[PDB]
Amino acid sequence: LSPADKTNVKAAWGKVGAHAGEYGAEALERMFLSFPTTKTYFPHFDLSHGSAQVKGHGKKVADALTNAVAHVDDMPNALSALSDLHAHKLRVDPVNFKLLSHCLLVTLAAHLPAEFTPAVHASLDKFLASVSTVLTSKY
Amino acid sequence: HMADESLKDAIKDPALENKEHDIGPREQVNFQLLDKNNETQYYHFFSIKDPADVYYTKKKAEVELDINTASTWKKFEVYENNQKLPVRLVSYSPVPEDHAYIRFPVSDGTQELKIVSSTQIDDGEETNYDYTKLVFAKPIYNDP
Amino acid sequence: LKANKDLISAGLKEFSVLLNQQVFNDPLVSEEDMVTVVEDWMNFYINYYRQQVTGEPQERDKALQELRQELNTLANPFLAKYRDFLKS
Ligand code: HEM
Repeated sequence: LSPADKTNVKAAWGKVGAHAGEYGAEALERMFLSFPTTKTYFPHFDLSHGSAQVKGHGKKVADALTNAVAHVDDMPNALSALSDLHAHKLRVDPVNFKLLSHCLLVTLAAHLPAEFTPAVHASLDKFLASVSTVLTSKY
Repeated sequence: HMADESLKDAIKDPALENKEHDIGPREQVNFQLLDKNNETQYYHFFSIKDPADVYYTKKKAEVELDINTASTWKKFEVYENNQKLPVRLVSYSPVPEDHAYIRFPVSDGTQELKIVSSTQIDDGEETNYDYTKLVFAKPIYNDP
Repeated sequence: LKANKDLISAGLKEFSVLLNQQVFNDPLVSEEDMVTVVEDWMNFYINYYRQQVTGEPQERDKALQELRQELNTLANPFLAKYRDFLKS
């Protein structure tokens, strides 16, 4: 990371603002179309198209990323509690975090094309790359 | 050169490499960073540390504002009832932390204060933030 | 066209920076999924620079055609490099 990258991440995520929960659910849905191996159902979760849990999960992904951006100077500590989550360890395959974070860039750049320059794109790519490795550090 | 004019160049001064800024009696006060339409000023919310330390003196309380990614921050003017306050650098944590600590005096019973500021990454596009309201959890009061 | 020519040069340079910053740690993504990721990047660069390029409709279209081809020359070695890493 760097001062330029950190500044790009705040500006990009700042312009997202209240629509972060919507893109979090959208990025999760985009992952299944682009990567069909990722799409797998499990008993205690609702993965329908207009699901309440998928929308609820989008807010949880948004609030986690919002916390990560708020404490971007020490990201590992901010996401240490989330990295021990049992739901992820049991249900989610380690690779899918890199695939979801990739699809979030595709979602964010789609909804915010003007502010998303190649410099900002690479800044969020590096930022979202580190968040994937932090959450998959435990397994 | 000044803290108000350009934080980019204000932190170039090596005298404030890791200078002390934690001496004397202080107070923890939370705040909220809003914008023109009373919405959350997100970039500032991420940038400024909440709560802020309010250090006491013999005349007026000095509010310390910890601003991260100081290498990209340029303009940072603070006003009290549309009156510009004397902002200055008291310390600065260098890269990779890049936190800039600035202080400014505030009169008794003060809570709301606007911030006219901007940011710039090296020689690039300057992003202006013409209005950002800062509201503390309580009105600031200096001890005797 | 000069304006478009210089804008392609910056686009290729900015794209090369994106490829260089990639870390190949575990858990690694598959060859099929990495091809999709590269296409998503190239499409983003096409989307952005399509707004930046100027001139006549055919001059902008020919500029974006050269950009898409120029990006593939940087992408194909990256995908081939990743295949040699993945097999080991
Ligand atoms: C990097 C992107 C992701 C982030 C930031 C994220 C974040 C979160 C958070 C904060 C929670 C709530 C944990 C708590 O209670 O504190 C959660 C729960 C959960 N997540 Fe994720 N997640 C991500 C990706 C995924 C993926 C790809 C899947 C796979 C489908 C997934 C499946 C789940 C499940 C099944 C739960 C349990 C929710 C419940 O029933 O309480 N997550 N996630």
